[PDB]
Amino acid sequence: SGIVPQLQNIVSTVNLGCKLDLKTIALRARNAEYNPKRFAAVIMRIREPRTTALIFSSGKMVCTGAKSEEQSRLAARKYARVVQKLGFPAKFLDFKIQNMVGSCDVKFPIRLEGLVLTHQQFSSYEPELFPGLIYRMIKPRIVLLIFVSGKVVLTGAKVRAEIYEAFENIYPILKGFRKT
Amino acid sequence: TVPKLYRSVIEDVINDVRDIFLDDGVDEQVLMELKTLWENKLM
Amino acid sequence: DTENVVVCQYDKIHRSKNKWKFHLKDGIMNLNGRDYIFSKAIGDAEW
Amino acid sequence: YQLYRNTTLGNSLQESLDELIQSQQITPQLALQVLLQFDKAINAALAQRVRNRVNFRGSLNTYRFCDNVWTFVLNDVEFREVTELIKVDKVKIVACD
Repeated sequence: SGIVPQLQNIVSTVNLGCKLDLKTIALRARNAEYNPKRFAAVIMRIREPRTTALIFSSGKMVCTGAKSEEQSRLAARKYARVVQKLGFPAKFLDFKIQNMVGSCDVKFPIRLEGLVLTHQQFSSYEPELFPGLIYRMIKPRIVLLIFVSGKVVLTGAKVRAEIYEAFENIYPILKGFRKT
Repeated sequence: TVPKLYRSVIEDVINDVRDIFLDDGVDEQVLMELKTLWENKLM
Repeated sequence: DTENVVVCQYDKIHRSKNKWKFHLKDGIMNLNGRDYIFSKAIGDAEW
Repeated sequence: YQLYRNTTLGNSLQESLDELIQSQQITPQLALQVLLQFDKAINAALAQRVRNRVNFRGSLNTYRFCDNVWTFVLNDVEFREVTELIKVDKVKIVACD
């Protein structure tokens, strides 16, 4: 296909390497939310790259929302710099992308009920519950959400190649169920 | 409808602290000075 | 002259992406130097 | 909620009290007692007395939430009350639950 999955979301983690006083951070940093009674971590956002971080008192952090590996690492570097400037000796240890989400359009309708009937060992489809068919690919280990509209979502990737590979795998299968 | 609320609140507060001032042995004149200081600061 | 400030209580604060909606009540505002009051205030802002 | 103390109404009161404290006309304790009376009075008057609606739009510059208290800062805001416009370059909003 001249069809290329576009990355939509990446979740990464990194270890700042030092215990953090979350109350201090929530009171002094901008665009921060801290409600320990409901969630043990501070939720902070920045505009560039536009992302949301989850910062734990352990010093570990989760970065979400970026659309490229480089944006994910940059964003996390900024969060770490904010924490750094508030007075904590933050480091930047073991940065790692944990999940990547892609999406695309095959440009044609799909016979979902047909696909699930013939691919019972990889998918499940309950229209009343969720309008999308869930396909658990084994290689690569990626989960796809397939809609009758032809729109496709791919998630669970650790690297960009798995996203592209999973879509190349599913495309011919999907053509086999086009709607005519 | 705002100056009204303020008058309303100032009146209520002044009336409601009179006894406290009295129980403390503070001359009622001081209470009136409070109201005056307060109302004028609004202006 | 004035520090524009609003002191109130919130009913519901909502956000979708970078779209925030505020549902406020019992507020005293000082805008441009003047004083205002509201039983309810509804606002919209992009972050 | 000692929420409404840093308002025109509340601050003019505190300033007036500090003077009286300064000139030793009243004790700090008495001043505190007056502020306490003010809290009950302003809260009560707002809920039962005022009853109008306002609307505002602008760009959110910052937000913070800690101790169940929201603190925002909007830029280029437009406060709308039936009888029209109130424009401000910047406004800080503190809100208790």
